[PDB]
Amino acid sequence: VFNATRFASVYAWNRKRISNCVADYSVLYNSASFSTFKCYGVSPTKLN
Amino acid sequence: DLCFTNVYADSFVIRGDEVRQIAPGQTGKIADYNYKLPDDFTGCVIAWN
Repeated sequence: VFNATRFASVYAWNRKRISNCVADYSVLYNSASFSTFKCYGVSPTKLN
Repeated sequence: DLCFTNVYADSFVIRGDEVRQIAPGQTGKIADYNYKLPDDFTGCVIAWN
């Protein structure tokens, strides 16, 4: 999803379903590649 | 109009976009690893280019 070569337009935004896997969110929230990382109803650290 | 027992002037330099991280209850590189304000901070934050 994040490393996809080309992205969709906002009006026809793509949706990917995630299921049956282990999500290591550190890989995301510890990366310095994102300008905005805003989490609602959850705290990023707790995601793990 | 106010008195206080002590004042602490904590001085440092950051880049513009990180100024928002110098505030109570913020997250990010600065707020996490460099300088963290308490949730009950009582004071002023001054920044200029």
